[PDB]
Amino acid sequence: WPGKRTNLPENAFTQRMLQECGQMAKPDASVDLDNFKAISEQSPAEFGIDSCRVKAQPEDRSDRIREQIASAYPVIHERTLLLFISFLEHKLTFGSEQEKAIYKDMTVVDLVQRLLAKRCVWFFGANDYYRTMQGNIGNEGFEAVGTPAEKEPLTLTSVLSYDEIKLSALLYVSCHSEFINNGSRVNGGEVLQNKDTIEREGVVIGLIGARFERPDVMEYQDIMITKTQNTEANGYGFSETVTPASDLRRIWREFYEEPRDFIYADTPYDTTRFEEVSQGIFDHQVMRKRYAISFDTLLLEAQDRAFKAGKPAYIHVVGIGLGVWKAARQQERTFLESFEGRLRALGERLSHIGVVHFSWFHLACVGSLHDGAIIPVDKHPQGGIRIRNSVRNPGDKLTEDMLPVVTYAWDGNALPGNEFWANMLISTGDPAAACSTLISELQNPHINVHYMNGANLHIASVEHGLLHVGDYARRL
Ligand SMILES: Nc1ncnc2c1ncn2[C@@H]1O[C@H](COP(=O)(O)OP(=O)(O)OC[C@H]2O[C@H](O)[C@H](O)[C@@H]2O)[C@@H](O)[C@H]1O
Ligand SMILES: [Cl-]
Ligand SMILES: [Cl-]
Ligand code: NI
Repeated sequence: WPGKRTNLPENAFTQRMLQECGQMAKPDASVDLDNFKAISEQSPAEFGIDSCRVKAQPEDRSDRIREQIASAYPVIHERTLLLFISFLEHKLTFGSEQEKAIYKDMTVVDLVQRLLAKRCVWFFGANDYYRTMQGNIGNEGFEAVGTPAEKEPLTLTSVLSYDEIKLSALLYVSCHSEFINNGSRVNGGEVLQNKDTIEREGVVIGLIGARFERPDVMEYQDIMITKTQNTEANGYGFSETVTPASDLRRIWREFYEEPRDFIYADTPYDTTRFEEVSQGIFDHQVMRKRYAISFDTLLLEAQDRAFKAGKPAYIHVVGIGLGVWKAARQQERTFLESFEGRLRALGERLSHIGVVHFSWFHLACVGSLHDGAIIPVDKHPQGGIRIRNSVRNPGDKLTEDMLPVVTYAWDGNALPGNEFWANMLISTGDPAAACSTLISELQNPHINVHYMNGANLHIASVEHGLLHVGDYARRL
């Protein structure tokens, strides 16, 4: 899961949304480096350091940096695209007055631009410490966004709803970028005397794990089963009138192609699927599917980048969701089970994946994934995908001639780097990635405005590969 075949909904609203996608053209605005740097100096959030910025890079790197800037895009799974459409339909029918008025004329591309542009600058912790684009700082209050009890400064026109942030956890960012240092957790933006020990550049991908810190929102709604959340009143377990909550459960269940969700007392006694945790029950079957969406996007993206680079990809894989967001003891095993599954399902498509390197994992071996293993790939020019499992720094120099594809653990409601923008330069993987690359500008929708935008959305499709959304919709 997911399957290779996607089903096209026949209803007029979906057909119209796809028609509009099929009218989009790829942006091709010439990159003006001086214009970029000026935009960056006027960005609505302050940089604690400049060493990870375009302006601090050598002049002899300007040509490549211009290409890196134009190489950036947001990217979602083809199934995520259909989910976004179904979300718009659901909110236009069941949303509040506040929600209905902002989604009224919104296209798919517009919703994606909103998820990029209206996310907070930072947003971290179980109690939602935040800075909005308008500079307001506080804790909590996002549960009320987009409801008739919403209030300044957390209103739908300014910030995202938790229902939207849950969507945004499926929206990833990718670009080529200079590497400043080896990108260790504690790099803190340090500059090196020379880059003899590191790769000079590569692909950097912001992926987002599942978040369970905050009850009754995000992936907790789908994967966590608790006594207070999983009730008939909240739309679970479904001669009953449809409610907004129950309809929203249905579109997420249909996204995961699950035939039911659960009332707490109705959950089967089955430890191959369910794990008891402090909050209640953790459903590793739906967790595997949520991972599979992220991993499909990553692998199809890495394949496309590597094919255009003319060399195999070396993927630095991090445990998204397994750090400060770790929520179950078997979760890392579900992670690796899911990843092996997608490597095998995608099969011959991954001709240009060379090494998958799991960095900072506690399990040495899950299924066939252990250090030195090779997953065979039909017609792969090197016979298969090499697996590694050991700590490395993402920017370390490669002994093979391969394209480094560096993942970092991001956040659905924060700019790349997240607490980086609160001047916490050493914390989690997120500020470490911002400090050691150019993504704090190149993946920033308020700085890389011509390429990090909804109109440049790309789609990862099992059948059609990685395509700009216009090309993808036209092939449907
Ligand atoms: N010193 C280390 N060096 C490298 N990897 C490490 C280290 N310590 C832990 N890991 C592993 O690093 C991996 C990633 O752990 P995390 O960075 O917490 O990510 P998440 O997805 O759980 O939390 C994301 C949120 O935290 C940020 O604020 C974001 O913006 C979000 O708000 C795990 O395998 C860890 O075991
Ligand atoms: Cl500096
Ligand atoms: Cl050098
Ligand atoms: Ni083996």
